[PDB]
Amino acid sequence: TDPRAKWVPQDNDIQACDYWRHCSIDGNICDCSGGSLTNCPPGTKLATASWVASCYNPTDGQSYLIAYRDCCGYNVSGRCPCLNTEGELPVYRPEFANDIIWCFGAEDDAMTYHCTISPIVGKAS
Amino acid sequence: APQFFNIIDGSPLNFDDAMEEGRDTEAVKHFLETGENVYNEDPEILPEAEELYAGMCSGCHGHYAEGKIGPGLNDAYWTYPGNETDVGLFSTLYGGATGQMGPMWGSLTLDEMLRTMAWVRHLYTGDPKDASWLTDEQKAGFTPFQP
Amino acid sequence: DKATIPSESPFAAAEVADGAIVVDIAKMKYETPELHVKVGDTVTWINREAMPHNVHFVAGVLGEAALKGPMMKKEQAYSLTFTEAGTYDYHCTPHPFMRGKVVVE
Amino acid sequence: EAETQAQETQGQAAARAAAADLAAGQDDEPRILEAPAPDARRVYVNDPAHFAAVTQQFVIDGEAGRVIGMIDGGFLPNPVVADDGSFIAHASTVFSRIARGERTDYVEVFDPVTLLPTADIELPDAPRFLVGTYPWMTSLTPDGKTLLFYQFSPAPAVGVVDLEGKAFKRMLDVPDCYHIFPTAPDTFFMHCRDGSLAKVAFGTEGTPEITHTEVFHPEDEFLINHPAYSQKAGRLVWPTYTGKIHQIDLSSGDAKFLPAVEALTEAERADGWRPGGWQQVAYHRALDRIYLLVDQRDEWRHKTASRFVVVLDAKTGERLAKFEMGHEIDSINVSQDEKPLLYALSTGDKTLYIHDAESGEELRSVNQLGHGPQVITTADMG
Ligand code: HEC
Ligand SMILES: [Cu+2]
Ligand code: NA
Repeated sequence: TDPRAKWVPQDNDIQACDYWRHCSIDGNICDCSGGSLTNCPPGTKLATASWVASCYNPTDGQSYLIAYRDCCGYNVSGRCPCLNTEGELPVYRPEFANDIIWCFGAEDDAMTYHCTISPIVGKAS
Repeated sequence: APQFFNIIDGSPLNFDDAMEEGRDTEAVKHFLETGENVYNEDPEILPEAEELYAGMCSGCHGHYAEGKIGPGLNDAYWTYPGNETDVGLFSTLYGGATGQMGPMWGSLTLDEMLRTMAWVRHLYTGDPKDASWLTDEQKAGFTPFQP
Repeated sequence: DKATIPSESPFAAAEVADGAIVVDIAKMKYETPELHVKVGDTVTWINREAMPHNVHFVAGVLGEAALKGPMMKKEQAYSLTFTEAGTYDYHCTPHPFMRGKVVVE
Repeated sequence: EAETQAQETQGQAAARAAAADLAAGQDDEPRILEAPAPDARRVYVNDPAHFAAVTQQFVIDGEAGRVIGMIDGGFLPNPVVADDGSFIAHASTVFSRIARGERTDYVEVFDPVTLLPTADIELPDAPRFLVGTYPWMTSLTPDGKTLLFYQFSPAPAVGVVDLEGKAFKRMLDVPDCYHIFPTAPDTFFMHCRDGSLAKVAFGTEGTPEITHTEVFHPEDEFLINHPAYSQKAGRLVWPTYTGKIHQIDLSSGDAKFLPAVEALTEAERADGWRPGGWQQVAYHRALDRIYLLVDQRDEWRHKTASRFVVVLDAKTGERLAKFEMGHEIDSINVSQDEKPLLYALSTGDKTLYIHDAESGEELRSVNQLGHGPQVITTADMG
């Protein structure tokens, strides 16, 4: 598969980089290290802040806002790495930037990156 | 014909309290009949509309309606949804909202309210396509406000 | 010290008392940038959009430690009761450019 | 594991010498080597290692295509290299228990020949901005005496580290702007959210002087995170997502905006060509040329590797050449000498390809460069 081709979302496997909710994920899928699609693995700290993206759901044809919160306080998982940038903007528009380690708000001031979750926070445009 | 209700308790607005001066203009008559404010983006009245806003509203809503001790009025969000329409905006000014945002019929003539409203619309910073209070021609020449 | 937390976690906006002091959050901004209140008053922030937001006071503003309020989803609220007179600045954690101010008198 | 033709020649030359030395009666007496003196062909490759808690930097002789040294770093370190080759340093982050526990942000300075640290400066209250590595989020002043670093939260700020006195000085409050481009011992520019540049003049004490330039780009024109900046020429080269290039001349001390030029031809843009990668642009000061990583791609695949490099005259915008790199390239940079080398780093191959910047021909390569190499740094010793 051509990495430069238009990204095509699917809604049948969350551990694949083309799963629709990962349209702007950067890092590793938490489900591959003991977490789940929307939950952090045991022992890690859940961040409250994050960058977001409007991802298109091919199942119902609607676009949802995904909040890419990170699970922190652990070395990077190394499993299921993915990097998508649908609607991703430069660092001076941080609300949509995904190179930033979105660990702010995590307990114990944990700032190391382990993995990213893909929870829906609302309907988008 | 538009329905003019108090945005808080839904009771009918009473135009009998309106000042006798400034209820005759073509703008007011057209508005009360269609709910359309012909002063929007009207180059001829904007200068005065700005002065009206400056003296009566800037202290609370900011120099450019960006908000201050009172809420901003320059984007697509409205505490009272009906304010996205001029009938609703008018109703808010005439009948009042809550707190220090009370009825304006004791200080502004019906015509002056419409002129003040036109300046608030002119301060809009959102996308022109989202300005449903503007006609197609008006949208064509509208540019989001900038200090 | 200078403010108390009525609720640690955000709650439904529907639960917000009627006629309560409210600061709406929409279009990447605190709609009322310079709110003036009196000692004892309880201010409530309500997020009106999908984009999550919170209030954040750096260390030394409301106490010795900073106050990183919880992130609010659309239609969620969070309150703070100010008990000391003064001016309190705050911002949104993930969006440093979003700033607000509460003036207690 | 897999030898490149370059390391294969090196390995053979070393075997030949060892065998001949043995035959001639020479004995082996192990010692610690010193790296060869810093020159225009030395190149540094940083490996952020896909956000791992520990990282590595490789020191490479671009002429021979040989690793001459290495440096260990913490979590997402920011590397800087003195243009005069007198030292190298980085802003780094470590934790008491690998990835958790007490955090320590520090600045480490290293001898360019022995690679031993000559200074370890702790930064109070862990102020470092942890983000994918952007060269210009940590910078050196032209005199090489001061290091400036960016803080994102709780508020925008720039830390001042006195490398000469080996001490942290103070945090400078700045507007909502990003990146740091030093133009003098006490002045630097930043790029702001509103589209303007901010000029910051600071001293040892007092609030800094901040002045804004005109807005030079619209809200819908996106400037990439990796602009190229030549401190010696005072030239800031900033590409947008579409390949349009904004050049800012800061040599006078104030921002002068040069005419924007399209890096991609009308036909290429029509055929879906767009720049893409990490360090997508490079600038050669002496030749006044711009190199940009491009390929055919969808509009939202701006961080994927590219297989082509286009070269243009920075003064006129004239297309000078388009090279087929032959590999998936993420980042590029160039040596600043007379006949420049074009460095092409592949994150996926963990290999640095070394090309002739004029013909685009591949000369040699260095593989096994960490886990996810992304940043190339060279010194302008001219
Ligand atoms: C301070 C004493 C005020 C002056 C003078 C004006 N306004 Fe106001 N306004 C004020 C407050 C505290 C509020 C919030 C009221 C509430 O019930 O929530 C408002 C609100 C409005 C609105 C509604 C905005 C919305 O989001 O729906 C509008 C359209 C408005 N105000 C307009 C307005 C104009 C045009 C004024 C000058 C004639 C003006 N206000 C003065 C406080 C104060
Ligand atoms: Cu916010
Ligand atoms: Na508003």
